[PDB]
Amino acid sequence: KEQFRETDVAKKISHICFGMKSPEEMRQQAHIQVVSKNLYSQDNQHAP
Amino acid sequence: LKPPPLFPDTDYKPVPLKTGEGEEYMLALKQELRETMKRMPYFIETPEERQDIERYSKRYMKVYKEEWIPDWRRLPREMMPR
Amino acid sequence: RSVTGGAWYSDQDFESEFVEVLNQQCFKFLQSKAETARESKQNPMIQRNSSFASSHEVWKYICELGISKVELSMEDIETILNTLIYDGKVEMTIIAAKEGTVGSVDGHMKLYRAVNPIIPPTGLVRAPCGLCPVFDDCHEGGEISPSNCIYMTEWLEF
Amino acid sequence: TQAEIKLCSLLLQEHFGEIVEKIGVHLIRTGSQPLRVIAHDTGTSLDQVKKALCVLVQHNLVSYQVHKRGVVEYEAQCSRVLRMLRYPRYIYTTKTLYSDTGELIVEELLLNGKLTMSAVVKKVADRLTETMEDGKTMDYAEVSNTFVRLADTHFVQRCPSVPTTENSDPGPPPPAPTLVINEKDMYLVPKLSLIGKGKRRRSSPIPDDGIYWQANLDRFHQHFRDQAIVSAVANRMDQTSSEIVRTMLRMSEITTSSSAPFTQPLSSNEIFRSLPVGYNISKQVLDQYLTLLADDPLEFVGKSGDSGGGMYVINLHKALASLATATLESVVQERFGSRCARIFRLVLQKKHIEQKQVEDFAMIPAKEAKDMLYKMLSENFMSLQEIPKTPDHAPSRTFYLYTVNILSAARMLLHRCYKSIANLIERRQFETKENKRLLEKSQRVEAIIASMQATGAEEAQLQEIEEMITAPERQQLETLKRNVNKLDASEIQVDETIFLLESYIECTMKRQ
Amino acid sequence: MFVLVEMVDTVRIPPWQFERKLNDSIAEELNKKLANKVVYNVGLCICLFDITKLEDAYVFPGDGASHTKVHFRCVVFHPFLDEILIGKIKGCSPEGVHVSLGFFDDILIPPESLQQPAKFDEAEQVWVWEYETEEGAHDLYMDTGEEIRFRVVDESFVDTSPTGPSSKEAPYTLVGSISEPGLGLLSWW
Ligand code: SF4
Repeated sequence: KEQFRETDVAKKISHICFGMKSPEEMRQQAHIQVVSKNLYSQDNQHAP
Repeated sequence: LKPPPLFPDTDYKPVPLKTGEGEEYMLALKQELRETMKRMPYFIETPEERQDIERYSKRYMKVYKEEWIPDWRRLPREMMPR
Repeated sequence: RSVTGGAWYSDQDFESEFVEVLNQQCFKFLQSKAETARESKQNPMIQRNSSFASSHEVWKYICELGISKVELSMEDIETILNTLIYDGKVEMTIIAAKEGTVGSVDGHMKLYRAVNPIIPPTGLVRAPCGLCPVFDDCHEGGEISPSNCIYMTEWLEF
Repeated sequence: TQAEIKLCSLLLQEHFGEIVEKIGVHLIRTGSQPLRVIAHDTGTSLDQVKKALCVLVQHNLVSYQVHKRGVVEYEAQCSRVLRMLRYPRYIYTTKTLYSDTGELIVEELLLNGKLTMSAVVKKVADRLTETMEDGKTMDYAEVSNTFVRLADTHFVQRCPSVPTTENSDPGPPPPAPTLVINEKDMYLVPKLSLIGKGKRRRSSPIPDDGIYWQANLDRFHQHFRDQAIVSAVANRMDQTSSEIVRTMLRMSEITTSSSAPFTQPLSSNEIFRSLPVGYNISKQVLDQYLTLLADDPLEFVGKSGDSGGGMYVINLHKALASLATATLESVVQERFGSRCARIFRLVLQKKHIEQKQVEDFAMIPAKEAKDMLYKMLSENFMSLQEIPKTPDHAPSRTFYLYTVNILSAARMLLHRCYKSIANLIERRQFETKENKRLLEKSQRVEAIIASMQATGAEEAQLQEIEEMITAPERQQLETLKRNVNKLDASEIQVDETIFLLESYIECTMKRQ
Repeated sequence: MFVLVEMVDTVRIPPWQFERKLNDSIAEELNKKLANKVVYNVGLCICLFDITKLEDAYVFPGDGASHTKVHFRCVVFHPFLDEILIGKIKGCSPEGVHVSLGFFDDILIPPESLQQPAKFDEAEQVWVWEYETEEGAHDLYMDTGEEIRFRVVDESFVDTSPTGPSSKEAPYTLVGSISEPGLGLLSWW
């Protein structure tokens, strides 16, 4: 036996709130930080 | 390539704290106060709610307290606790 | 200002180690003289007079022990003494060049004789947050948080 | 003021709980508002809102005002939300200046918000029953003596009185009673002769009705300022000078205004006659100290006259400025070393200066002064003036003159401290909530051990209960305890800085 | 033990079901949707109890299936603390004896709940028993056993919602007590 979860999430848009983002929250959203200038690895694999 | 540790090394470190009978007395007084303001009607905790079942024991350990009422002359005539 | 840089410039560094050790030596010796003054508490006018560690006599102390064999006469010593008069080691007591030995030379007694402060380290610097570099960067909600702040942790761990 | 808002929040949580915290934070975030909109925005039951608001107004955390169209507006004072931190300080100073009876008087007055003479003296006498035993009894005479001494010494102040109904606005009463404060009876204690022996917890009409009293925080702060000044002078010059400063502050207090930069005129003759006789000092000796103090390069006191030969006036604002300076240089020196404190105080004296002069004037080596000058520029501890060489103010056509700003400094150091107290409370609470499981597990067994002890139960429980896992965890409990202790001590200390910061930002503020 | 709880929900009915009267269709759908599963807050749903109220049946654009909302009540398994109960054994364990209620099985009788004299077995997982005068450490509880009498003393819900981006224990738990006289195997009483 297993605990029940709702199976549907169907919903409709009602409003759009505009605004800006705080830097701590902006970092929280971001997955990672980019830190290297260059684009691809020096080797002939063209890997990022 | 690698962003640093979240916790960089710092040479300057926090100055050592004080101690003494006076400081210990103030710490004891602080402990006393944080233990004190829990024990009077001004500490308005949430009223008891959502009883589970009609247990017989409730006749005994029911918490009884007076309906606190300040000097009502000193407040507007709009918030009577009844 | 180039090769000159003040003759302390030697090694093209202002000879940082020698200038700082010379400043420390000057400070400690004039503390010793002002300490004779304070120990004696000489009838306080003369207590403060002996606390005027004569900086002509400091200058003659610093030529010897092989310290200031480099250019010493007023200008260079007086200006290193002045580099010590910059900061809280000292407070205004020159009374111009006329009162005292050329004003005890830039006032190299002034209140070096008594740098004695008036307050211990702020409770803030005692706490971790105070010194904690990521002080404002300790966004509790985010990665750095007091509930994990390695500094707080350490500070409290010891 | 988000840091402050958080401090309010966590103080309300610590001292009052959840609903009180909610209402408090909402009010300080919204300002004066009538009851209905507050209840609407909060969405909680109006009974809880009412109860909260009356408990806050009982402790004077909030106020109510009659407003246009007859509505009643309710406002909260944010500053008062930062005073419970100093309750230990108030209790300590009253214990230092008065016996434990005065300590209990101040404790009751603070924790009750307001009290009347009969109520406070009776409650103090009743609570003191835990302090005296072996047949010792407590009578309200000594309690009343200590309270009247407190009130006379300005440490206890009377609350505003309600207006007389039969004398003003006869007929239907207004929505709010509109209390009125009276100053001539500020320290006029009510008269009573009732005495009651305290009941020693055996478990077996007000003549001063409406005459409420409350602690004088201003008097406490003034006393703290005097203590700080006396301490400052003690470290500065000598204990004898410090005692002189303790003295002329004493006659200053009884007549000087709290906000005036300069005290009332004080002569040396009155200082000498009021000077304690326990110190071997003559009038000429006193005059010498006062003359040489007035000659102090820090201009701590000024002559300001010649009446009676010896005539002097202390400069409170200038002393506070020196205090503010010293504390700021304190932070700098531990954060950056003596050299940083050297470079700044150079700049403090040399109002305008650039890198080359700084280096020349301190032999801060090349490739060392510039980088450090960039660092504490980044800390906002230094302001760049940047005069032009051309009206375009181009970077190639400007000079980088450095300039100090003490007031802005004192402010965002104070903000640093505010964030300081907060994240401590965060950790203290984090530690408390993480350890609460072991705490309750140890408290229940401790209560079991402590229980049925006087009943005469057998001794086969002390060792048999200790075999539990908490016994090899008591050292960890003590580890938590000292950690909280060590946190609390720093909080206490931080409050000691806060006093200096708040005092100077207040004095420099003209309030116009 | 059995509790009846009020419930509201919205349901979709595909068009081929229009032939049947609407209440019975919505009833059987609601039953299959609810029946034989547990709620994190009120316990194990058994079956609908009754359908109280019905709204108007809409037909949203982009679909042909009538939508509607129901007010209804349902019967849920949710014993209260200190409740007496009788149930079969299902297996012994070092941490206690597992008890089965036929349709539910997450009941444990820990050794703290078991009688003090018997604290461990002769290395055989079958829990043994010990008393003072009779029952000379020879009686033992069979993994199936009878419907032993016991009183619940603890209960807990544990959530098992998915964690992290997409691509075993029961979520509802109880503890029983058997120490008091009269509890356990009826053969003893
Ligand atoms: S990181 Fe931790 S110790 Fe540092 S300021 Fe933030 S809360 Fe305080």
